[PDB]
Amino acid sequence: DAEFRHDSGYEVHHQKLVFFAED
Ligand SMILES: [Cu+2]
Repeated sequence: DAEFRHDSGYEVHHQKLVFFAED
């Protein structure tokens, strides 16, 4: 996501924590 821990570009692609991407 863009909010929980890192970055901006995606509601998925959660590379900082990898486990949740619930879109
Ligand atoms: Cu993310």
